[PDB]
Amino acid sequence: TVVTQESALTTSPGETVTLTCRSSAGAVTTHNFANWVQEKPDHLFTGLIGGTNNRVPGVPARFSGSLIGDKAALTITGTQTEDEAIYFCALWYSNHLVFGGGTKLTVLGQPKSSPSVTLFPPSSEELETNKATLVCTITDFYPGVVTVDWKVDGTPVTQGMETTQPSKQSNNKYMMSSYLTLTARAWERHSSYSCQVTHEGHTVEKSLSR
Amino acid sequence: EVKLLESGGGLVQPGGSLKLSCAASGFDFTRCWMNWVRQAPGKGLEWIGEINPDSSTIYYTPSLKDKFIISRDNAKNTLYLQMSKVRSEDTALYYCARVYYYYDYYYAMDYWGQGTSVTVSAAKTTPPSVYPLAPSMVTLGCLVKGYFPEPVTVTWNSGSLSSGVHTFPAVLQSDLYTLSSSVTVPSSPRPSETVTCNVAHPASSTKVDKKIAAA
Ligand SMILES: CN1CCC[C@H]1c1cccnc1
Repeated sequence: TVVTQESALTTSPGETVTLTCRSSAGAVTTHNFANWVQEKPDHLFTGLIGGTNNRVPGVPARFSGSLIGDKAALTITGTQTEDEAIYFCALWYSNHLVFGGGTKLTVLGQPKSSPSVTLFPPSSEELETNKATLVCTITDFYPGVVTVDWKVDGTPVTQGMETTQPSKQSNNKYMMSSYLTLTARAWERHSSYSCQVTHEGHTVEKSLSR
Repeated sequence: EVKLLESGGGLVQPGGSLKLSCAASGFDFTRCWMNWVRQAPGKGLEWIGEINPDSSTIYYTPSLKDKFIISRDNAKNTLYLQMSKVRSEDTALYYCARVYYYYDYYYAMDYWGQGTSVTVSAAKTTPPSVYPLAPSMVTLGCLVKGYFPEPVTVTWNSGSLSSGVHTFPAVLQSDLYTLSSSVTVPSSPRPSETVTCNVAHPASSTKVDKKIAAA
C-alpha cells in the first residue's frame, strides 16, 4: 500500500549516492520488480531501471538498480550535475503498481547562493477591492530548498499564505514566490509585516510597516 | 521518435466525466503494455492502471477501479482513460507511459507522455486583476491575481526586457489562480525609462498593460 523513499538527499558530483525504496507490505524482493523513474523540470519523466536491476538502454551506465536489505535501491556513481532531479521508485504487487513518494536529489553543481528577497506591499489598486496581498519574491538561491515564514505583528502566520515550490531559473539557480493574502480589515488591523526566507540554516528577513 | 501525444483533458465540472486519449507513434503499439499515471499539483506520482496489448488483462490501483476505465484501440494506436464522478481530488496532470518488455526479461516505463491537465472545478472563466508591484539595482513586478483557468502569459515592455525577468509558477486559492512576474532593472531607468508588464489571459480574451510607478 505505502512505498517510502527518502524525501530528499544531497550529494556532490563525482560522489556515489544511493536512493532506497521501502514497502509497508514487507521486504522488497525481486518479485516486486522495482522500477525507477526520473523527473526533470517541465514534467519530463524517463524510465531508469526496471526489474529491480536492469538499466533501460540509453540511460547512463552510472545509474544502477539493486536490492539492499529489505529495500530496492537506485545507485548513482560519479554523480553528474545533471542528475539533480526527482526520482520515483515503483513496486509491483501482483496486480497493481505503487509509486514511492519520490526523492529530490540535490547534486551541488553550483556554489551556494543566498536568496535575494523582495517584499512588496499591497498595491493601492488592490486595496480598493478590500483585499491586501503581500508578495515575497525569492530568487537566485542554490541549492533549491527554502522555507518561508510570514509574521504579522510578530505572530507566525499559518493560513492565508501560498508559497511556490522552488523553480529552476536560467542560471541553474532556483527561485520562488510567497503570497500573504489578507482582508483589508486584517491589513489595517496590524502594522508589522515580515517575510522570512530560511536557506541553508541562515534566515533572511525582509519587512515593512503599514 | 517514440511519441505519446495525449489529448482530451481540460476543465470538467465536479461529478462530471472525461475521456483522455494517448496517441502512440513511432513503435509497435501492439507489442506493448500501456499505463496511466497522474501527478496532482504538489503531490508525487500515482499509478492508475495498465492494459494488456490485447486487453485480456487490465490492472488498476485498487481504490480507483470504479472511477477509471482503461482501454485501447490497437487499430488507432491509441490508449484511453475514462473518468467518471470526478471530484476535486482528481485534479492532476495525467500521463500515459509505455511499459516496454525489454528483451522479454524486464518491464520498464521508458517513454512518457508530455501530460494532459485535468482540472476539476465549478469555477467560471475569470480574467486577472493585474496590480503593479513597486516600493543599487531596482526590483519591480506585477501581481496577476485571481484568474481562471490557466494559463496566463507575461512579458515586459512587449517582450524586450528579457534580462532580469522572473515569472513564477501560479498558486491556487479559492478556485482562482495567481502568479507574479518581477524584473530587476538598473535604478537609473526606474523611474526614468518606462517599465510596463503585459499580461495575457486567452480564456477570457483579455490582455492588460500596467505601468510601474513609485507609490
Ligand atoms: C507490466 N506489468 C505486468 C507485469 C509487471 C507489470 C509492471 C508494471 C509496471 C512496471 N513493471 C511491471
